[PDB]
Amino acid sequence: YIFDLFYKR
Amino acid sequence: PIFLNVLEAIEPGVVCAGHDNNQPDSFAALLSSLNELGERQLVHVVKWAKALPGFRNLHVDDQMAVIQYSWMGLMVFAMGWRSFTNVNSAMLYFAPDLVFNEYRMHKSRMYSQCVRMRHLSQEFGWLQITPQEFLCMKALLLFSIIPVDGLKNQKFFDELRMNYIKELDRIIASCSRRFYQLTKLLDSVQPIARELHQFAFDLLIKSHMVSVDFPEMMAEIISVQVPKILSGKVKPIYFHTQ
Ligand SMILES: CC(C)(O)C(=O)Nc1ccc([N+](=O)[O-])c(C(F)(F)F)c1
Repeated sequence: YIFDLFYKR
Repeated sequence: PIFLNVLEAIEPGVVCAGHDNNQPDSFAALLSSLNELGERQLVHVVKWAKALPGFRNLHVDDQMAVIQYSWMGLMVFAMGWRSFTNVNSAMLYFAPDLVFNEYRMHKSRMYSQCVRMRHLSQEFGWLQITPQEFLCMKALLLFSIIPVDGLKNQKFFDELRMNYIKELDRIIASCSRRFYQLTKLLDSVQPIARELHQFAFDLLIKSHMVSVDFPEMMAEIISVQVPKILSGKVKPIYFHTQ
């Protein structure tokens, strides 16, 4: 979800 | 002294709970701040870990995984130094704007767990824990919990963790006397971590009804990764058994 997104910013 | 130069150079700053300190100590308001604090302090682990000596050595899924699990244990450990260093261990120094008093300890309904945290905070004291000793134990804490099926590459991981002991082992180095104590403390962490992990999870389910606000990412980690731990899928690596 939203953690893996935080892992490309 | 290169290893150390790094832990401190990467070492986060002071995160604020962003808390309306005017509102009286309500179970909802208190915990709707801790949730943001969880969130904010999580962002900061995300960034801190990314910069660890050979962190990008690990698998990217493993990287996320280890952070997702450790997150808590770290926040607790760091928080206890925060309390120890800033309040001499009198209260629980979560953020500048969220210091926990007996009454706040009681009002969040987290009293037992706080007794635990004031406790381990008290330990930094009773054990004359150096900052270079604290920093090292905290880095190492990231490598203190795994899934039981193992990581996408356990190999490259075990490698990592093993060299984070030799490091703390070098930072210590009749040294064995000290060693034990520190590995002991580093264990006291997980028991507590798991208690908040349980507290947090209970909350998430009933948050709909106790009016306590979880950020999107907070709920997700608690909804999808924390259960893994609670269900015994993911277990922490203790030094001594226990
Ligand atoms: C989301 C849940 C209840 O708030 C939670 O883990 N609380 C929380 C929040 C922040 C911090 N912190 O270190 O600043 C901690 C704790 F690590 F002390 F336990 C717990």
